[PDB]
Amino acid sequence: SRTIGIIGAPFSKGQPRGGVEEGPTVLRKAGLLEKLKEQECDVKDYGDLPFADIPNDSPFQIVKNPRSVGKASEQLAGKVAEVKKNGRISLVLGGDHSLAIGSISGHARVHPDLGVIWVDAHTDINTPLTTTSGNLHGQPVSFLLKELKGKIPDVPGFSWVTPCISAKDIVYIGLRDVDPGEHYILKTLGIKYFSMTEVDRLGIGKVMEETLSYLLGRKKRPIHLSFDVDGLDPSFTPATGTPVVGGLTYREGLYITEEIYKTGLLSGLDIMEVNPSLGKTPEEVTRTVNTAVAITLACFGLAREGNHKPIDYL
Amino acid sequence: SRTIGIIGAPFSKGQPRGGVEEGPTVLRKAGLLEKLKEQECDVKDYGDLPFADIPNDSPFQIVKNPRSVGKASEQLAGKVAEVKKNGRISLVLGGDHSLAIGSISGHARVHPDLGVIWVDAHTDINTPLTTTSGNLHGQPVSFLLKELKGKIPDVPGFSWVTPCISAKDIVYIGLRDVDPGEHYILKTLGIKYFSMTEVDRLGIGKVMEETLSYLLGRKKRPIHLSFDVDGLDPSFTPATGTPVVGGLTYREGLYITEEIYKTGLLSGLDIMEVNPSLGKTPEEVTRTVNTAVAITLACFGLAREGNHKPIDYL
Amino acid sequence: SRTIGIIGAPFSKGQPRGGVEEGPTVLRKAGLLEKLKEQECDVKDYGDLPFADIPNDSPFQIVKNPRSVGKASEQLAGKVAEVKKNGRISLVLGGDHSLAIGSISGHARVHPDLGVIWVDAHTDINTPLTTTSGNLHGQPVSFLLKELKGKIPDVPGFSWVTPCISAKDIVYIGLRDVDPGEHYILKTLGIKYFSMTEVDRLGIGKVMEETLSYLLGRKKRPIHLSFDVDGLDPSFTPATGTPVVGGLTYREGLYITEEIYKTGLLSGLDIMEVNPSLGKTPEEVTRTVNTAVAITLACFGLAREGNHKPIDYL
Ligand SMILES: [Mn+2]
Ligand SMILES: [Mn+2]
Ligand SMILES: [Mn+2]
Ligand SMILES: [Mn+2]
Ligand SMILES: [Mn+2]
Ligand SMILES: [Mn+2]
Repeated sequence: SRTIGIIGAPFSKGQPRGGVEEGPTVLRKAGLLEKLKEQECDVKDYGDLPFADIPNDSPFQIVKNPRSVGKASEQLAGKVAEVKKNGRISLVLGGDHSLAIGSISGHARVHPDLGVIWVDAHTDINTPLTTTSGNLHGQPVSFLLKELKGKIPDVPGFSWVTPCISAKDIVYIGLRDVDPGEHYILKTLGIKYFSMTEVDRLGIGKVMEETLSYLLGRKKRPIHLSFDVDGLDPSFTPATGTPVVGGLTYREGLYITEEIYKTGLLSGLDIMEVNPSLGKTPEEVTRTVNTAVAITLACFGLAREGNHKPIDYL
Repeated sequence: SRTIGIIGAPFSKGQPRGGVEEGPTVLRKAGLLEKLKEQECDVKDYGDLPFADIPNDSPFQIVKNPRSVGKASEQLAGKVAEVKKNGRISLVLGGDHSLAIGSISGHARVHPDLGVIWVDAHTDINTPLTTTSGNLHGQPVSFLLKELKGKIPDVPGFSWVTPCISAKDIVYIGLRDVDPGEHYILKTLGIKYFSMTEVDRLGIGKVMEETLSYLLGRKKRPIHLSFDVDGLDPSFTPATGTPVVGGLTYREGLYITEEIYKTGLLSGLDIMEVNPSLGKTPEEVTRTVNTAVAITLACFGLAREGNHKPIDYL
Repeated sequence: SRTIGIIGAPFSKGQPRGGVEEGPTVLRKAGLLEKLKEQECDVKDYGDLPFADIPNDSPFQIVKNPRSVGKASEQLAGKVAEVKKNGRISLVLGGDHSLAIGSISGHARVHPDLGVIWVDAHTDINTPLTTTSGNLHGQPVSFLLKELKGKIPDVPGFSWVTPCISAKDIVYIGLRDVDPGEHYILKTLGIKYFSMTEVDRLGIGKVMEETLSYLLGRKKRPIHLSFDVDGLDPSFTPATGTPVVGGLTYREGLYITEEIYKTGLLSGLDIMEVNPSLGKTPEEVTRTVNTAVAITLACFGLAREGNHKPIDYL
């Protein structure tokens, strides 16, 4: 059985829109804990991380709210490390994706040999020098990669960071809106990726086959799945800040994670960018959150073909 | 050419919702007969089966309306057997899926070597002892399978039944909402299935290849396709009682059946669970019924690439 | 780098609906030129072709507005030939698909060894004798094929035409609504096609592999892609005259063209049948045109995985 450690991370300062903070809340009000308990899941809730307020957080060059973002990630990282030392799969119900910096870091401190599957429409690998917006939810991967060391300036609030994963230990799935500099980084750092073009070409099945062998071919190491709800199509997860048309299917999102589950190697998981305040209607909020819950439950066992306990049902 | 024998089965007592009874009506008002005639189809309509009224039909344990359901199925079975003896492909335009018990049975009486392709979101293999609802439209397959003999209690109104197909002669396509006991039965009776996870993995093409060789590998036996409109996604067939997200595509539904047609071995066909009364809007009823008609016409020849008679069009 | 030559073709007399004329306008107001310039694209706009008015254009047998259609195509053909002699990829932003007759012809005059990929829900290969409607936007391919010579009557306004491509040099992708006579022609002239049934079966990836080797196997010849917006599903391009359910995906449409781009052999391109006047709502017009623009930009380099200039972004 796989034990979970819910880490509620109500943070939004990684981008403009604020309703992303109430994500852990809407996901819990959906029933995530209870639903996980109906399965063979042992759940321990480490509550919501009460991220402080830093009023004096002016921009660094063009980088926005660095101290708040860097501090929320430093806070998240210790909890993730805590739950992992507790022998539990950390489930970070977050707001924006900047929290990944602290999630992968915290996870790597206890499991330095971790592998990352990054599901998203964007690569989020911009540096403080290549970013055009400044929103740090589009910059996490650059703070985490060892090879991109020496190319990221000293962002106030991130001094604590130490690049933990190398470009060879991460796979992207779902790309379709990647900036010029980010693309340069991908081809230059030789990052394996499966944008929507490769999903179309090879199919969701082949893509997973290749991503799992790519990361577990040499050995069987822990897997960190950082899932951004906008990796899925905006017809399934509309309530998100940066939606891009032509996304992963509801089916593909479930296939992605059922396969991840099946490796039995999941150790870290992030479900981010669900902003109920961005729903056009009340049902759009519902369609977004429900899809978010469904993918979470599949990361922990829920299979479409069916599930049954080890007993004689007849 | 393939001759058809329309058997209108207006029945709903296999579940709570009643608008499923007016299914044969909405499908006929759509033009099914006329549309089939535009093809190389010979159609003979055996009318709608006037299912009696059984007022004294209290529950059996938790099993609901057994005598009505068992009687409608006993009635349907003879007609199906009748049309088959008439050398015609029985087309059961039904209401709920409990009618399958009588459809496969009636068909098997004349063709005991039949194979079944069950398109659905559910396996409908609950027994009177494993069911939680009691609705018999979620129990048909258990009354039909020989191996599940000795595990189904004597349900008033079903004494006439004799398990006709063995767990080895049926394939499910489209699963994604299967109960714990049903799943136990699947793995225990070794039933071949293709839930949405396998469709995602292998593709709709591979799935059909495997289902047709699985059933026709040894010999070329008659094929009974029991099609539940909710096997398709709720974006194509919304007007149905038990819709589950992440279903088969409009395209996949047409691919399924064009391939079935192409075997030239179709002998039995059911198009069930279309409930026009469950439409949120008038167009949802239209989208459901039209999709239902489209899949029917493909079971009898209509191909997307085109169709032409044996003559010189130029 | 690939240079473009925009040929605005505001014509509608190939079918009943007139709002297709304002297609070049809505596509330009969307930003097609500007967007192409953000890429490594050299764009030269040859303006909109001012198609004359022919009031005395009564039907030929059942063929409608032949002189206007034949004259608009004769006009378009010279411009296409002009831009091609200018060493530029002709981009015909049209109205209805009858304009293809002049587009492929004009293109073939300068590049007789051209190959055609025809993306559509229909084959548009009806002759003046096999057509039931008379709308010439459903007849273009028959005027262009050499083998169908002797089977098309002398349509006033088309005398200038000379069949330029043979049945062996064209591939259809996306078919699902083909008439009996057209189908006869396909099987008789041995035209390679990939209707929606083959896309479902083999996948969009395999389909392109086979279409590109089918046309470029012997040599590397110029490619003419005639793209009809209704080849895509009506959920992506609703504002079109003849929409048919179960079309190509947004993703598949982008995959089709990214692959075409990647051959580096695109020379001719048509983006037709966008009729903003057929939108049910203002956003349907937007969804249609935006999808139209997206596919255009992919024909000229825009890749979902990302794009970057030959420089050191770090
Ligand atoms: Mn992200
Ligand atoms: Mn994203
Ligand atoms: Mn059913
Ligand atoms: Mn069902
Ligand atoms: Mn066309
Ligand atoms: Mn068309």
